[PDB]
Amino acid sequence: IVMTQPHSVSESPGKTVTISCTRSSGSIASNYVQWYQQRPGSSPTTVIYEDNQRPSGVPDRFSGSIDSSSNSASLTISGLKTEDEADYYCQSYDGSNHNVVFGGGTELTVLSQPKAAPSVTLFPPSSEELQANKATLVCLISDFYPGAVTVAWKADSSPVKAGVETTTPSKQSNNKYAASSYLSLTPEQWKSHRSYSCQVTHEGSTVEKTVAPTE
Amino acid sequence: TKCTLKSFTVEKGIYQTSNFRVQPTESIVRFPNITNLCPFGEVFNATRFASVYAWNRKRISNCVADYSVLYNSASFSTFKCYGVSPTKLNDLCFTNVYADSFVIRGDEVRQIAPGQTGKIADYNYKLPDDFTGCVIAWNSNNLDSKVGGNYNYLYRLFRKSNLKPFERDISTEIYQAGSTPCNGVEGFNCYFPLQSYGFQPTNGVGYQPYRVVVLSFELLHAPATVCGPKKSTNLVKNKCVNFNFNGLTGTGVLTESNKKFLPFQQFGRDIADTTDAVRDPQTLEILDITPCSFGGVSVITPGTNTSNQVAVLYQGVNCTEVNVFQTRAGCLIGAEHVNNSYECDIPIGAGICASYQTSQSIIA
Amino acid sequence: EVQLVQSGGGLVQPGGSLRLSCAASGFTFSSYWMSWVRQAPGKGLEWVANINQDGGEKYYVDSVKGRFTISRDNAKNSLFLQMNSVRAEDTAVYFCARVWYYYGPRDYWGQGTLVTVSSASTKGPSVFPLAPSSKSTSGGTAALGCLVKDYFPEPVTVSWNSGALTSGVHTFPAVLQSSGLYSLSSVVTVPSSSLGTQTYICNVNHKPSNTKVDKRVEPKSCDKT
Ligand SMILES: *[C@@H]1O[C@H](CO)[C@@H](O)[C@H](O)[C@H]1NC(C)=O
Ligand SMILES: *[C@@H]1O[C@H](CO)[C@@H](O)[C@H](O)[C@H]1NC(C)=O
Ligand SMILES: *[C@@H]1O[C@H](CO)[C@@H](O)[C@H](O)[C@H]1NC(C)=O
Repeated sequence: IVMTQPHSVSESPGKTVTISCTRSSGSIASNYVQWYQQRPGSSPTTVIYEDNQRPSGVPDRFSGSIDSSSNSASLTISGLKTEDEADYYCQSYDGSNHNVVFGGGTELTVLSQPKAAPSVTLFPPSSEELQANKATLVCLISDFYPGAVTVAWKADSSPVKAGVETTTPSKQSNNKYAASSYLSLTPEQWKSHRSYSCQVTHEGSTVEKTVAPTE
Repeated sequence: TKCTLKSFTVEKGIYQTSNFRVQPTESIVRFPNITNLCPFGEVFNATRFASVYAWNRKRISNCVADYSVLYNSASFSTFKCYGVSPTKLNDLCFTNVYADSFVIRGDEVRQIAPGQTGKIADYNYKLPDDFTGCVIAWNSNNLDSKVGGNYNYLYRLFRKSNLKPFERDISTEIYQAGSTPCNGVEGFNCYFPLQSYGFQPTNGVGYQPYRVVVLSFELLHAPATVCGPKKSTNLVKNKCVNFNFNGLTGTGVLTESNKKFLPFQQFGRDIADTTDAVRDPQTLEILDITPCSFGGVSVITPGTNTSNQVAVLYQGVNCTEVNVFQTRAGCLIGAEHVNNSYECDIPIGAGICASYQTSQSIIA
Repeated sequence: EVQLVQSGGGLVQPGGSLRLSCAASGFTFSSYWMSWVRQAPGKGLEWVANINQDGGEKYYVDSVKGRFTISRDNAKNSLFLQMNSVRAEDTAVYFCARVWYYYGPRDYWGQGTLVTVSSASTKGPSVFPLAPSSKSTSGGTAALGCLVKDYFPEPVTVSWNSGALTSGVHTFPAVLQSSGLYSLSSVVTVPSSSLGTQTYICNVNHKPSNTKVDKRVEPKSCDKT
C-alpha cells in the first residue's frame, strides 16, 4: 500500500489548484483523510481533518472533498497567497495491521520572479589543491527562477556522467537559487581528457564552456 | 453622600449611601459516580449473527452510553462516519439508536454505505441518505475459521422489490426470468432466492468473516433517553461561589458542618423553606450552605464645615471579606480604637460611638 | 496551552544508541494515545510505532520490528523511545505527537531531534579556492568562492574577511558524498573590477577544529584577465 501524490506544482496568485492523493488498494470512504502542512524548518501542523469538516483557527479557504471514483482525494486549497506557500502531505489509516500510511508530499509555490536565462559560469581547478591528485569541477549557475535545474557534463569528447551529483540550491535574497553541480573526477587520469565542457538545458540556451585540466 | 442627600454641606451623623454585595467568583459542578453504563459490550463480541437479511435490531433505553470505548480501540478496521463528529458525541443526546448487525466479507464493506450503493441497495440491509451514524466493521478472522465453510448466513440475492431504509428483505419468492412460474425447485427458469457462504480460511483475503455492526442515530420529539456521561469539577470551600449540584443550583459558600442526614436524605431545608444544607454527590460529606455577605454601606462624617475626611461602615460584614476594627455592627474602616471613654456623639451601634477629636482623626 | 518539548540526542553511531524522551506537559496525559513519526532529510513522513495508554499494546512496523523498544510511564507522564543496533537508513528526524483518538489526526507535534549517523569523526580539513581564470573573468557572471571538503560536523558559516570584503554572499548547504564526506562551498559576486587589485582571502568558521588558515587564491592575471 502506498499513497500517490504529485511531486511539485506552481502557479500565480489567483484561482485554486487542488492536490490529489490516490490510493492503491482498499476503499477511500472506509476511513478518514487528513492533510498536514510542514513549514520548512519547523514542526508540521494539521490543516484539515475529516475533509467533509474543518477545524477552527485555519481559515475556511482551505477546503477538501472525497472522490470515491478511484479511491482518491482532493484538497482544494483556495486563496493562493504568500502565507500559504509551503509543503503538504496526505494521510489515511488503511493498514489492517495497525500501520499509519502517509503520502509523499508536494512543492506548492507561487510565481513572483520574471523569466530569466541562467548564466553559464564554469570554474576550472586550481594549483593549491592540485598537489598530487585533488580537484573539483564547479559549474555554478545563477539568475534562474525555476528550481528544476537540468545540467549536463561532457569532457569535449564524451558525456561523462560517472558519479553524477548536483548541489542543492538555497533561497537567495530576492527569491533566487544557486543550484550547482559536482561531478566525480579522475585523480590519476588527468591526462585522459584535456578539456571539460559543461552543458545546461535549464529552459534556455545550450552554450558550453571549455577549460584546461592542469596547464 | 452628597450625591444621595442632594446637597453640598452635610452635618454630623451616620448616613446611608449604598448597598454593596460580593459576587460569585467561580462555579462548581458536581455529579455523582457514573453508574448504569449502557451494555454496549455484548453488541460487539457475542454469539453469532442470525443472517445477513435476517439482522437483529437492539433498541436503546435510559442508560449512560459512553463513547470513549468505540473510537479508542484498535480491534476495528473501519470507523468512517457520515457527519457525526465522534469528538463531540459525549456532548450530544439522541433518542433513537439503531444497533444493526450482520455478517459480510471484506469486499462487501465498500458496498454498504450511503455513498456507495449497489449489491446491498436492494438485496440486503439498505442505508438512507442522511444516515447520522458511523459504520463499525472489524475483521472477524480470529476464530471464525471453521472447516467446511459453514454457509448459514445465506443472503437473499436477485430480488425484484427494492429494500426500504432500515428493513429486511425477507421474501421466499423464486427468481423468475420472465416466464411462467415454476412453483418448484429450479424449474422453468427458476432460482431459489439464496446465495451460498463458505469463506473458508484457505479461500482468500477478501472472503473472510467481517461481522459489521451498523450504528446510526435519529432524533424525535421524545425526551433524550440515551446520552453520554457528564463532567465534574473540583470541590472548593470557604468562598462565595455558584454551586451547580445535581438538582440544586444557587450561590453561596460551601463549608463543612456537623449535621448528619439519613441514608436516603439528600437535601436540607430550614424553617422558612430555604436551602441551607446539601450533600456531596461524589463522596459522602454534608456540605453546609450559607448565603454570601451583603448589607448597606454607611458613612460617619463629622460635618463638611469642620473637616472633610470621613469613614465607612460595612454593616454586618466581617473584615476578612472586604484602620480596620471589627465591631459588633460591622467593620469601621477609617477610625482608630481609643480606650478612653467619652460621651457619645455619633451613634454607630452596640454602644460604640465615633467622634472627631485629637493630629485630628476619627476615633471609635 | 499545549507546548511539548523533547531532547536527548545530538549525535549517534552504529551499535551504540540512546533513548529519546518526550516530556508530556500542559494537557492531561492520561486519556490519549502516543505514536512516533520520523522524517528523513529530503523525504516525506514515516510512521515509526505506536503505544497504548500505559502498558496495553506496543504496535511496531515490520521495518523496525525487532530493533526498537518503545515504552511509556503513565505515572511520571513521560514517553521513552530507546534504540538499539542503529542501522544506516535510520538517519531521520523523529517527532513526538499525541493522538486525539485512534482514528484521528495528531493534535500537537514535538520539536524535532537531529539524530544522524555519520562516520569520519572530527578532523581538520583544508579549504581550496576557485581561482576563476579560464571562462569566469569576462564570460558570464564573474564570481569566486571557497570550498570546504571532508569535514564531519556542520557548524561552518563561511564569511569573507570577517565582514570586511562582503559584497553579497549566497551560501548553500553541502551534501554527503558516500558516508562522511561533506563538500561545502561558498560564492560571492564580484563586479569584475578588483580581480588584480586586492587578493581575496577566504576564512572558515569551524567551531570544533581551528580552520583559521586563509588559503591564498591565485588569480591568473596573465592568462585571461
Ligand atoms: C468485548 O469488547 C469490549 C469493547 O467494548 C471490551 O471492553 C471487552 O473486554 C471485550 N470482551 C468481553 C468479554 O467483553
Ligand atoms: C465513586 O464513589 C466513591 C465514594 O466516595 C469515591 O470515593 C470514588 O472516587 C468514586 N469514583 C469515581 C470514579 O469518581
Ligand atoms: C470574622 O473572620 C475571622 C477570621 O477568620 C474569624 O476569626 C471571626 O470569627 C469572624 N467573625 C467575627 C465576628 O469576627
